Parts: sequence; structure tokens; C-alpha cells
Amino acid sequence: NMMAACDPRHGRYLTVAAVFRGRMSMKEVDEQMLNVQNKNSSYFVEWIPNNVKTAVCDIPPRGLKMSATFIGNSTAIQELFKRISEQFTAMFRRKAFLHWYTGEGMDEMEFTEAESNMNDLVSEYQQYQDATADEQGEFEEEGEEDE
Amino acid sequence: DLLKAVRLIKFLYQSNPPPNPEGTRQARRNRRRRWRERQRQIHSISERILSTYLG
Amino acid sequence: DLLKAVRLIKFLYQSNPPPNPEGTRQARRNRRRRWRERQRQIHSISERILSTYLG
Amino acid sequence: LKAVRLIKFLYQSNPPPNPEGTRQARRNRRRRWRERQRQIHSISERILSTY
Amino acid sequence: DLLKAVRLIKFLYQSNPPPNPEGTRQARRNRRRRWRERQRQIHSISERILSTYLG
Amino acid sequence: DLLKAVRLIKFLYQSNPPPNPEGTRQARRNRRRRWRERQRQIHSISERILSTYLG
Amino acid sequence: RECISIHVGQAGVQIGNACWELYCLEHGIQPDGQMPSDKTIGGGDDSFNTFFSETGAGKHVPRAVFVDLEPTVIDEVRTGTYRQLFHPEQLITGKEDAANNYARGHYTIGKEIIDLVLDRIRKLADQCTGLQGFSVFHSFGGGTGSGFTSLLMERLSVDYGKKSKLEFSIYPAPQVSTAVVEPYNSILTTHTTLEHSDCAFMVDNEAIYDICRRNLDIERPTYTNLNRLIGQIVSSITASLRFDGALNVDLTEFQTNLVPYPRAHFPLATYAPVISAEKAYHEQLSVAEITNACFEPANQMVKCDPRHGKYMACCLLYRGDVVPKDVNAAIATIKTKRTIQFVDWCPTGFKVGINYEPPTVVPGGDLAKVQRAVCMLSNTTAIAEAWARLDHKFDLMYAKRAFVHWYVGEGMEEGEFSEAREDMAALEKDYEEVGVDSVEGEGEEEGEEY
Amino acid sequence: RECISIHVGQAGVQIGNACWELYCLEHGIQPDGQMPSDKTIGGGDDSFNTFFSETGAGKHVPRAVFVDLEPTVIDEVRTGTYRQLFHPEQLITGKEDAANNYARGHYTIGKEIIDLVLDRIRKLADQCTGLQGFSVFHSFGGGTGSGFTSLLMERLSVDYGKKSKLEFSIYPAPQVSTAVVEPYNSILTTHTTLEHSDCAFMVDNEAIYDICRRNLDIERPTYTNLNRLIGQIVSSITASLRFDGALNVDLTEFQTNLVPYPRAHFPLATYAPVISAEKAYHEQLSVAEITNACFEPANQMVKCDPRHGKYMACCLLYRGDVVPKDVNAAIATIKTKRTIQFVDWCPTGFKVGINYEPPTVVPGGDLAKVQRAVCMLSNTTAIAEAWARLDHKFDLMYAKRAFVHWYVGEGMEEGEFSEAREDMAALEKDYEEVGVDSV
Repeated sequence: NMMAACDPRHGRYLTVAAVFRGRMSMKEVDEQMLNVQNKNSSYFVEWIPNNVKTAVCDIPPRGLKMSATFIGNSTAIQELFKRISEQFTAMFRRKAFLHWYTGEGMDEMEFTEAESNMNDLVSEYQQYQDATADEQGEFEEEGEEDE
Repeated sequence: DLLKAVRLIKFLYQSNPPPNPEGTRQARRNRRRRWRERQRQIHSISERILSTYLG
Repeated sequence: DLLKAVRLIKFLYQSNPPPNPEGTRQARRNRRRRWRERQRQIHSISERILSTYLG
Repeated sequence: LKAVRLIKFLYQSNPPPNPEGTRQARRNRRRRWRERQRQIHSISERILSTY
Repeated sequence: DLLKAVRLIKFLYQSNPPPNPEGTRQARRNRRRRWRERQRQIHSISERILSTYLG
Repeated sequence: DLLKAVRLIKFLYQSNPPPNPEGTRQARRNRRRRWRERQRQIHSISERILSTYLG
Repeated sequence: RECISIHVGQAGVQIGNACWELYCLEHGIQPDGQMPSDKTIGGGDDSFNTFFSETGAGKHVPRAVFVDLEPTVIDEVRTGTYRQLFHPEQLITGKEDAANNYARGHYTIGKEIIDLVLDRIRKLADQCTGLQGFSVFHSFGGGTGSGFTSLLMERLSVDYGKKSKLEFSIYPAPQVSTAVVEPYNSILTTHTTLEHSDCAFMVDNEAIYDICRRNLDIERPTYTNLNRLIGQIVSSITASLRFDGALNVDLTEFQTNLVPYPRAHFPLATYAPVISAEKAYHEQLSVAEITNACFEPANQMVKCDPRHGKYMACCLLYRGDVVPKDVNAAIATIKTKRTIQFVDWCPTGFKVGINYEPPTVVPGGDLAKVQRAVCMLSNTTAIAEAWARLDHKFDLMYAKRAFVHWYVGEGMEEGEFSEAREDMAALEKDYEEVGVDSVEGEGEEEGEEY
Repeated sequence: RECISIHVGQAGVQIGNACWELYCLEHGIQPDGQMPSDKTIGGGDDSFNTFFSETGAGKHVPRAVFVDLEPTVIDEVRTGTYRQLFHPEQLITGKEDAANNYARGHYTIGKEIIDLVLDRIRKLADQCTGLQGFSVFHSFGGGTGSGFTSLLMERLSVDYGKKSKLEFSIYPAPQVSTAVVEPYNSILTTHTTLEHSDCAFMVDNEAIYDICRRNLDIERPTYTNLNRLIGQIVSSITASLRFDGALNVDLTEFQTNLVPYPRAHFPLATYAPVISAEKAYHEQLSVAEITNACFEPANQMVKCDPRHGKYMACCLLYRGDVVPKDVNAAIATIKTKRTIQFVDWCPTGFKVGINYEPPTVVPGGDLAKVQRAVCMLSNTTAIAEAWARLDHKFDLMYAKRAFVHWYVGEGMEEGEFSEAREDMAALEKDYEEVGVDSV
């Protein structure tokens, strides 16, 4: 259902929140939240260790009185950014489609810096999707002295 | 005589990469495993160069 | 290296005796094997001088 | 230089003792061999590890 | 020679360096265990080498 | 004070070696036990004079 | 004894109105406007009738300045269930809400009302000569949070002198709240509120959640039941200055025998001989199991092992209602064995405090006719595990760098976070390393730190 | 009269919780915490009900250590007949175990878990100062087994000075075993943990098999029966400390009474007046047959001929419970007329010891109500063959260099196996040199 290139395997979520305006208690909801939290190791990133939210109201959105939704931090957006950016660079290499994108003020520095900061956000995103600097990736999980 | 051999073993020390914080938790375990394997071989070579040269 | 690279070659040339035997399964199949272990360390530092001539 | 002279001087300072007696002290003699060779190699690798 | 022997055991006693007390109490306990290992082995071999001279 | 500490060890070696280990009973084994504990306390004093004086 | 009461944040204002109406039902302040017992307007002028005195308009109104820039909490203290029994005109609203952001309060969003709260504290500090300190209701990050308490404490230590700064530093449960950033303000607490204070306390929320979900079995895991029980603990601590008599063990020697050191600043609380509303069916009134379940984790606010936390002080407190000779009768019950691991340079005995006059019971909650209590409050080194848990949370968050750019472009500094880490480390090592028995300094030769 | 026990290995934790369940059932230490005989919660510490500590507000816990790398064993223990009063804060286990070997659990993967249980040992060692040795439960190849012990005995004998201790080595049985390389781990355990020891005694599972299938006529070789029998035997051993009587001597007195030498170190635990629902029904108990049936070969943990088995010591333990009068009558009815073949140039003084205040028998087990105990802790110099047979099998399997490759890349060398063979050959040939009767 998630409106992206779906990959729970490629998922390192940072902050999730689902508003439960269906009239029911949150104890079983939090138990199932713990079950989903610990049943997969992709979610285990351990920054801000209370990175969930359970907000419950009593005002229904529509005639279906008890229902919910999904909001949650998205980490499989790297393939979306790549799927858009590399087909931007597909039609940039041959100065493709300068029919009327030759604007009133045009430079090569603007497009070059645009793709360089696109690279510097996708590379930093993939550096944060890797380099497990909180789970066990430090030097002090296996003693202290390993040369 | 073996003051260059201890520089060779210090180059084996210099073949050590960092333990890679930019390294997947399965992969720097492999770095540690190839580390301990190579110093097992280095310890065999060390007792070789200790026992053989003493004669 | 680049003149001490052949100094490990004269180290292997220096302290490599003929495999004089001592008991079965020993000194002509496992001391020969630790000598080939030394040779595979030599192979590893050959692919590691492949990357120091890169720089 | 002085380091390798020290290491080989300690190597020749571990002689093989004479075999005599009703095999009590021989096991302690083997233990002394293996241990003292281990820490002379430890001193060797520490000295050549600082340098 | 007695001069070289006791000067060299003094020199390897200088290879018993001052520690690095940086860390928590558990790292200092691991440092303490390494200290007990090195002190135990080094004074045992000091008295052993003294006995091999005379005592 | 270093030459003092080496020439005395020389004089613990020199002036009194172990007495002639032949006595006309099994009590010479007893006095050899005395002298091996005596070399034990020479071990003791020799690890005092290098560690509590120059350490 | 006419200490100034400050209440900021949503928890501070919430428990402020709750506890002051608990005083209203305790001191008899009827919704008419005045008590039917003593006919002096507003409040009395006894030794215990001293919280309520003449400052406002001759009517001895309850004395608490209520400031918070979150306007909805000021609205629901203005439009709750009592409209005139508080200060009739001295509650000033806040215009723009901090909205769960602490760092805006100390630097950007709360700076317009610092002059107003200075005017309020100059109004309420030139009052009657009895002033033993400050009844601070501290919070971390709910409303403004630690912002106004922090600026008040720093300018009260550099401008008002060296008055005592008694804090209720709540360390709330992340389950019932919604913020995640809370370790940042809880560790800036050490830098901005701990050194320039003089005395402090601790109230918690995890143990009340644990008993309400499992033990007490009340289906109310929100801030309301937390307020209902923290109101009981605030009434219990204020009963020293509220119940004067033969055994009025008041704040005077209390502040002496709580804290031994500069950074032994953090006490502990173990009040839980509680009997619930579903236990309110004439059950066992016990003076034995409330002595027998003291060091069990049920009474403890933070789950810590007493087997590892040495105590340099112990302040026993058994507030009952039955007999002043029951003080001696309970001295001769359980105190004789008490082989408890102590520091080798601290006393052993237990102080005693009772309030033998029976109180007035709070209605409409989860409590029976409670009359007797147990609390083994003291400064313990067993909170080192709790502060190590908080430091583990902060180390993980600082490795994750959550809301760092939120919390640096307003006046903070990464070196300021380093100095806050050093202050937290000082508070750690005065409980981790120095706090344990340090007998290993006499002398031995093994290779130790000479 | 205070001691804290550690247990390693799967079968070690099994015999540990079985024996502790028997302890808590026979002192009246209920799962309600308190013992109902008096008004102290959790347990007590008076003279001999002293297996506790004041952890909470008088709360007392059955202080012990349960350690195994395989994690499900503590879960299946914690759902047993003594469910929730085991410690919720020291049940430390790993994630993946060594899986039936020695080298990996000792050298490689246990090296980051030895310091954690060492810190736990230090935290429990900051507690009450009563110390009379240790009680270490282990096997040769059950769980981790030798991997923890071979390191932690050296760590105890270096880190904790020269303090006395005691250990339990479960001698294996190839008819119910689960491995083939048991000569290798047996010879390695025997050169390592016995030279750094103070007291030990080996219990053979094949001896339990013999006394069950060949002496009791039952037809169930399951580890539950072994756990209950070990619980009974170790409870009878510990009952001197656990209950006070006429000769309520400490375990320190026992270990300073038994051991003659660092090499001459092991007893022959002689307790087979075998009992179940079959051999306890309408029988009569006397102090003659239970004492005359000791020296026979089919009563022993380790097999020995009675004339060829030479008793350096003949120490005895009695559960008593009626009188010391019949025990001091049997000292002449049985013990005085003992001209049995003995060791030359050593005293021939028989020792007896009676401990009153009966330990309650096992509830829900198999044996009916029984009274006497003949736990005669002798020793035998001819147990050199009981390890010489393993050395012979290790010679016939070790010249083929089998299973060597699993024990090469984890730190050791072939010199270690040669040293282990040398150590066991030294122990055996020392027994036929001076242990077996000489001139």
C-alpha cells in the first residue's frame, strides 16, 4: 500500500506515527507496535529510542467509524530519487530538450550545482542508510583493544 | 639482520584497515576473521623465524 | 620497498632449508605447507604492491 | 641491532637441561620452555611493534 | 656476561611501560589484568634467568 | 646508581658460591634445600634492588 | 516558610492547580470563597495557616504564580473547575506557545515574559519575612519546560543571592508523552539548573505507569492519574509545614539531613503503601507489609537493585494517624535487624516523622481512606543505573544527531553540549566512582594506582 | 557457612536447578518467598539455612549462578516447577553457543563473555563475606562445558589469589552420549582444570546407568532420572552444611580432611543402597548391609576391584536422623573389624560423620520414605586405569589425527595435545610409581 517503491528490506525508518481515531484502547495497539518494532532488524537503528507516537481522538473522518491510516518515516525514497535523477541525467548529457528550457537567464553552473547537490544528498542518504554507527558498528562492542 | 623482517611484520601490521564504522555489521566481522586468520599464519611464520634462525 | 621489496625475497631465499623429515605426516607435507603459507603471504603482498605502485 | 641481539641472547639463555631423575621435573622443564619462549616472542613483537 | 644480562633485563623492564589510564573503570580493570599478566610473567622470568646465572 | 647495582650482583655471585654439595648424610640434601631457598631469597633481593631503587 | 511557588510547563501548571485545590480541600477552602472553620478572609494566620497570607487584596489568597507561554494550560487553569479560589487577577496568560520545543524558551520564545516574571517574583519576594526557599515545580519539555525554571534559577542565583532552590524535577515516562528530543533538555538540565541550585528532589512517572497497568489496575495511563498520585506525594511532603504539632518534623532539619554534598544533589522516593478504589472495601490496614516491602522494586520509582547502591544517608518517614506512642511501638517492630550495606563512613540510624492528626481525604480518584504511609527517601548511589540509562539514550541520540540543527541555530553551541556532558559526567562520578566506598586509598603493593 | 555456586553447561544447569529445587523443597523455602516456619521473608541466615542474602527488605534469594551460551536452557528452566523466584537480573546467557566442542567456546567466541560473567562474579562477590570455596557444575561435552571452565579456573587462580574452590565434573557415558571426540575434551579438561583446583569429584553417567538398569531394575535412561539422582546425592553431600547435628563440620573441614596431594586428588564416591518405588517397599533398614555393600565393584562411580582398589582414605558421611547411638554401635559392628586390604605406610583410621535434622526426601519422584545414608567418600589409587582406558582409546584414535582440523585454527597447536597426553601419562605413571603401593 505504501506510495513509493516498496521495500521493507531497504527500510531504516526514523519516526513513525499513526493517528487512531477509532474508539479503542492503545494497550493492544502498543503491544502490536512492539511486535512490529522487534520482529524485523531493518527498523533497529536506535536513534531517539522512543521514536513512535500513538495519538488517539474520538472524531470520525467518514461513516466508517473505527479505522486508521499510515504515516511513517520513509527510507526507500532513495530509489525514487535515483529513478528521477538518473533519467534527468539521461536527457542532460546530449544537451537534450533545450527547445524552450533555454530560459531568459541560463547557466551551466546552475544545472551543474543542481546535480552536484542532488549527488551530495543521495550519497549522504546512502551513507546514513549504511555505516551502522549506533547498533554494533563502533570499536567498543568487542572489548576495547583490537589494535 | 631481521630488523627488516620486523619491518615486514610491521607492514603486516600496516595491512590492517580501520575497523570500518562505515562497514556493515556482517562485513567487519569478516574483516576481523581474516585478521585473526592472517595473524594465525603470522604466528606460525613468527615461530618459524624464531626457531629456524636460532640454529 | 622498491629496494627492500627484494629484501623479503632474500629473506625467503635465506631461511628456506630443504624439507628435512621428522616423523610421518610432518616436515615434508606440513612444513612444506607452512612454506606454501609463506608463499601465499608473498602472493598477498604482491597484490598489495599492485596497489602501492598505483599510488 | 641491540633489540635483535637481546632477543637472540635470551634465546641462547634458554638451554635444554639434562635429562636425569625419576621424571618429576621434566614436565616443569617443558612448561618452562614453552612459556619462556612465548614471552620472549612477546617482547620481540612489542619491541618491533613500537618501531 | 653478567653486565649485559642484567642491563638487558633492565632494558626489557623498561619495556614494561607506564600505562594509559584513559577509559572507564572496566577498561582500567582490563588494563589491570594485562598489568598482572605482564608483571607475573616478567618477574617469573627475571628470577628464572637469575637462577640460570646463580639466583 | 647503576654500576653499583651491577657490581654488587657480581659480588653476590662471586664471594659465596654454594658450598661443596657433599655432606656425610642425607642432611646435605637438607642444606641444598637451604641453599635453594637461599637462592629464592637472592631472587627476592635482586628484584628489590632493581625495582625499589631504580623503578 | 512563606516560600514562593513557581509552576511552569504543562505538568507544572497541571499539578499546581491540582495540588493547590488539594490544599483547598485540605485547609477547608470551600468554593464559597472562604473557609467555614476559621472566619479570617482568604486564609488563616496560624503556624500552619501560613501558606495563605495577605498579598493580593486583603483576602489571604493561595500563593502561587502561574506563568506559561502555552495559552491552553493557562486557559484550563482559568476555566477548569474552580474560577475564583486561586489568585483573582494575578494569573497572566502567555501569548505564543513553545509547543514542545525547549530550546525556543531559553533563547527565543520565552524572553518577552522574563521581565514580567521578575516583576511577579519581586512582588512576591518582598512579602513576609518567612522565606526558607522555593517550592519549584520543575518540568523538562512539556510547555516551556526547563526554560523559565532555568532562567529563574540562574538569575535568582546571580541576582537574589544564595537562597535554597528546592526542585521537583520530574523525569516523565516517554510512553505517556509524545516528545522524543527530551534527553537533550534533560541533560541541559545539569548545566542550567543543577549547579546554581541548592537543594532538589525527584518525582517520577514510570513506576506509577507500571502499577497502574499491572499492580494498582486502574485503566487511566495518562497524565491525569499521574497528577492524582503526585498530588498525594506533594501533600505528603507539604504536610511537614502543613501539620504543625508535637511531631512537626518540618523542612528545617529536613534540608539539613537530605543532601551531604554539592553533587549528591539528587534524592530518591519510595512512597507506595497505596490502597486503591477497587481495594476500598475495608481491607487490611497494615503496619507490617508496608515495612516488609520497602526495598522491593514496587515502592521504588526507578527499578534499581538495592544490592549494589550504597547509601551515605537514610531518612525514614512513617506518617500515620493513630497514636504518638505508636512511634515507639513501630520503632520496636522491624528496625532491629536492618543489615543494609552502607558506606564505611556514614551513620546508621533512621529518623522518624509522624503527623498524628488525621487528614481530609481526596474524593473522586483511585485511593481509599489512606491514613498511614511509608517513605524511605534518601540519596542513593543506585540512581547511577538510571543516569547511565539517560546517558545511553543521549549517546545514541547524539550518534543519530536528531534535531541538532533544530537546537543549534538559536543560541546553543556544540561546545556547550560538551560542557553539559562534562557536568553530567561530574554528577555521574559523584555517584558512580566517588559515591561508592573509596577505601582503596590506604596502601598495598600489587601494582595499583600509586 | 556461606557459599555461592556457579553452573556451566546444559547438563550443569540441569543438575543445578534440580538440586536447588530439592534444597528449596527440603528446607521449606516455598515459592511464596518466605519459609513458613518463621517470619522472615525470602529465606534466612541463622546457622545452616544460610543459602541466601538480604537483597531486598529482608528479601532473600537462592544465590546461585546459571550460565550457558545456548539461550533456551534458562527459558526451559524458568518455566519449571520453581518458576519465578530465580533471579531476574543475573541469568546471563549468550546468543549462539559453541555447539558441542571445546575450542570455539574457550578461545574465540567466549572471550567477550568471560569478562561479563566475571563482572557478575565480582558483583556477587561484593556481597556477604562468607566464603568456603566454590561449587562449580560442569561436564566434559554437555553444553559449553570445558570451554568456560578451562579459562575460568585459571582466571580464578590468578585473579582471586589462592582461594579454595570445588568443582563438579560429569564423567560421560558413550551409551547415552552425543559426541565422538570425548577423549580429546576429556584429556584437555583433565590436564587443565585439575591442576588449578582445590577439590573435585567425578560422577559417571554410566555408573548411574549401571545402578539403574543393573541394580534397580528400572527401564528408563532419561536425564530427568539423572537430574533427580544427582540432586539426591549432592543434597546428601551438602546436608552437612545445610543441617546441624553432632559432627556438623564444614565443607572446608572436608576438603582439609580429604586431599593428600595435588596429583592424588580424587575420591570414589561410594553411595549405592539403590532405591526407587521398587526397592523401598516393605523393606527393613539396617546398618550392616548398607555398609557391607560399599567396597563391591557394582556400587562405584568409577569401576575398581575391591582388592585392587586401595583406600588412601575411607571418609564417611551419615544422614543419621535417629540416634548417634546406632552409628557408634556400627563403628564396632562394622567399622572396627575391617582388616580389608589397605595402603602401606599410611594411617588406618576410619572416619565417620553424622548430621542430624533430616533433609526431606524428593516429592513426586520415585523413591519412597528412606532413612539412612552411607555416603562413604573413600579414595582409590587404582582409578589410574579409569583414565588409562581413555588414554588408550585416545592413542588408538589420535595416531590417525582424527578431528584435529577442528582444533587447529582456534589458537592451539599439536604441542598442546602432546602436553595433554604427557600430563595424563604423568598422572597415571605417577600412580603406578608411588600411588599404587611401592617401596
